[PDB]
Amino acid sequence: TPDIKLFGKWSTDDVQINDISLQDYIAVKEKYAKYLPHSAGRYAAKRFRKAQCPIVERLTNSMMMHGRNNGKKLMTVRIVKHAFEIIHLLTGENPLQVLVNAIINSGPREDSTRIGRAGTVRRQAVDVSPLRRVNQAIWLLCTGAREAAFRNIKTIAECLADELINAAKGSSNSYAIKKKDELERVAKSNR
Amino acid sequence: VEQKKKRTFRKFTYRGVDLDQLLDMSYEQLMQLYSARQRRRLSRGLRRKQHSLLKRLRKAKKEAPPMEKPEVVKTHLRDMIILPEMVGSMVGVYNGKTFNQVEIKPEMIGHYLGEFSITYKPVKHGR
Amino acid sequence: RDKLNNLVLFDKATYDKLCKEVPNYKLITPAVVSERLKIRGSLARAALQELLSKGLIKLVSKHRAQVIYTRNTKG
Amino acid sequence: VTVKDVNQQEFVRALAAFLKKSGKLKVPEWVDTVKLAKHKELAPYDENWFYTRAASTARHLYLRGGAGVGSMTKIYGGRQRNGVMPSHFSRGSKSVARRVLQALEGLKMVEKDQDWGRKLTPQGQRDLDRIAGQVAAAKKK
Amino acid sequence: QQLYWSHPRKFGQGSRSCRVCSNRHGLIRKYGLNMCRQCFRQYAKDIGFIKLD
Amino acid sequence: PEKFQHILRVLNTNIDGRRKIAFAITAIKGVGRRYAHVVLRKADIDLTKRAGELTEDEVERVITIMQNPRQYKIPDWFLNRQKDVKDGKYSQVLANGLDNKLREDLERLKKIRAHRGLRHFWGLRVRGQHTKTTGRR
RNA sequence: AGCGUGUGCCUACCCUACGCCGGCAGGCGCGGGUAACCCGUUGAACCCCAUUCGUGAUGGGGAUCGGGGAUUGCAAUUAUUCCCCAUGAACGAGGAAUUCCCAGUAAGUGCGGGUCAUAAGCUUGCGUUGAUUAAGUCCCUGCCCUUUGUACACACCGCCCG
Repeated sequence: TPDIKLFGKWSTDDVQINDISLQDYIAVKEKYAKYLPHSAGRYAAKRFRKAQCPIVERLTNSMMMHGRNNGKKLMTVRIVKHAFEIIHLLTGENPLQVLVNAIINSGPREDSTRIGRAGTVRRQAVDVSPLRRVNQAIWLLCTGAREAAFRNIKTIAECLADELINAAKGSSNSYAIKKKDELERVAKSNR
Repeated sequence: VEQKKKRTFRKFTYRGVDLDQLLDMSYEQLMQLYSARQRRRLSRGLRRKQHSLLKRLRKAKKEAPPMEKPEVVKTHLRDMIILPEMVGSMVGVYNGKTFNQVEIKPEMIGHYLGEFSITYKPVKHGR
Repeated sequence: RDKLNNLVLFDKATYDKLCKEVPNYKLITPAVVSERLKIRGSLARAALQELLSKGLIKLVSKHRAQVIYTRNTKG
Repeated sequence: VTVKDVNQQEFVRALAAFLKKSGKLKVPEWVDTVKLAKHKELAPYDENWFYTRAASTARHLYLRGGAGVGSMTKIYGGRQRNGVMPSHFSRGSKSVARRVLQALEGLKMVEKDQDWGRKLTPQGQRDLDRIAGQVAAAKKK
Repeated sequence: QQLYWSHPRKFGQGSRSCRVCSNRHGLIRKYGLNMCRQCFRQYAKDIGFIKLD
Repeated sequence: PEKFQHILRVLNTNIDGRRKIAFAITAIKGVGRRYAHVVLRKADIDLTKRAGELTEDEVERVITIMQNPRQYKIPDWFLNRQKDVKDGKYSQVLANGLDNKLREDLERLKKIRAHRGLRHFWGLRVRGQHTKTTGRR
């Protein structure tokens, strides 16, 4: 704790958002290292503020989904802490770096909007903001991990690690990666 | 109902206890055994009060010929508990508009009069 | 689908499979043992605690809910 | 260690075992049959559990001025699944806790306290503190 | 004299009313006021129940 | 470790062996979970296992306890048939025998022509429930 | 942990800690309290956790029914209710549709008050755990804003032809 403010026990320093633009709604800690993926957190009042929120916590929040799981942050924090450990065993590294990478890789660059189009409503290829890219990615990965975990013996921490790792280097094994490519493919036509 | 076989031959023991034995105690010693809901009702009923009814039962038990059934005894006391003192009698059991007539077999024991006079009518969907 | 039926008692040969395989895997939890063999899940468990013997496998967290084991301690 | 020094799970775990070795506690012949709470789904997997509760209670009393069975029933009492209805508290048995309280007395761990409620005795206070130390001593880890 | 004429009135809806209006329905029994809600609405100012929030 | 059985029979029901004993037993009519759990505890078994495992010995031992529960520190309140009536029993009916007694009881109050009996006979309801909107299909 | 609650009452009656018996449900003996004093440092519940289970409508689910224990009441049968066992359903994610919602907010989660003799799946608050997500706009919907048209004015749910 006093030397450097590590994560559960992981270093914030030396993790670099390998992707210009995204830089910065992915919030590691260009100084902000903490200890735990839990905070009082008031993000809601402002439109932007959410970006400030540590990406780790942001990921943890998205974890607690589905009516029953709402509000179970302690459970998510527990899952997140485990996932980072599994990821680390799987590739060394900073699992936090692994997390960041998956996020960078998953945000749909291009997308589609349902432009009115007269009749046979066609869809217009539009580029996607970086806030959306981050927001969307974290969903994709969480929905990916949650969906996989449900009928299988494997635990969310594990499924999360699997989704995160495959995405970190976009294996396309991942549900999320396949989804992102699908959303983008759609963006390109339409145009 | 007195002698070798004659009439007798329907048996029935209540709670390990035999109807020979049943018919001979006190309602006291019967409710003592097992029934629990009926027993509490009679205790709390108590003071007790279907007094006249019970005398109306024995009365018509007497005046009945010597072979069979006889005339019956009416009542509105649906909440009454059947006890061995009653068995063999005939009870007009009101349901709201009708008095259904029912002989009380020894099996009924511990049951409530109301369970043998249906109020409602089955019903109907098609017809 | 996914119908899973599990061998719920030791079969010798399946005892051999266990110690001669599991050193193969980097990740082993209940599920792994279950899928890669056809172990009960109940008899997965007992195999985990046993394996941690003096280990084939090594603990990194056995959160109440989850064991998470690594490969044995090789080169 | 004060008992307060040792973590609750290890403390209870160690003491409960110590009681088991001592061999003299005493035990409503039942304990095989009993659930421990109407709320309860199944009885206790560790049929051996009578000891664990005793330890738990002894520790529970030592902490506080005086406690009685009703409190314990509730403490043990979990949520009961109404089924159709929403779940609600249901303070857990009173025979087990009582017997636990009576039995503990036999050892003198606890004694009737003034103004109702059982309190720890100095004999018990001494006994718990002693095991507490043993647990602290075992190891780091 | 007419032993005839009553059955228990001790408890239930039938054992109470409105000190104001007889009504055995929607009765405020809290704090011993024992007013039916419709009446209590009309008398809450004179009783000392005032609107604040 | 070891093996054997899959598929064992106790008193007239087929009991999957793969399954855990407590749960495995609960196929038998009249053995619910609270039952079978307490029976086994009485019957001395390593709780930790699969019905398919265990011995012919232990099995008779389960059955013997199962049909004389009272005689083994199982309280009567734990029991399906207290207070018989016809014999003033206590009892815990088991196996094929539960279907049997169910039939009896229904017959009893159908003979007597009690409204419940009648309800069972038409195939309606006997506890006080409204019959206007539900149990329609 | 928190909002709240109580007897000594417009006419019959309170909240209840603590000892004992009972597996439970509950039974029984006490003793305080017009209460910031006592019940109640409301030692709640989610939750957290060391185990078991292992992805089987299974241990998910708790329907229906049978027997039985007890509580309220003079009276519960047409279950007031509660428990104990047993019987152990559909349901393995919901079409057309559609409600509501921006921060302690949605959602999980227990508690207390009203009803009340007894009886909560209700309503009505309260704390606890606590996100995702717009941060805007008038598209649909709804209502008021101009301008405009109107054979309408019981006002479009209006006034029409053979």
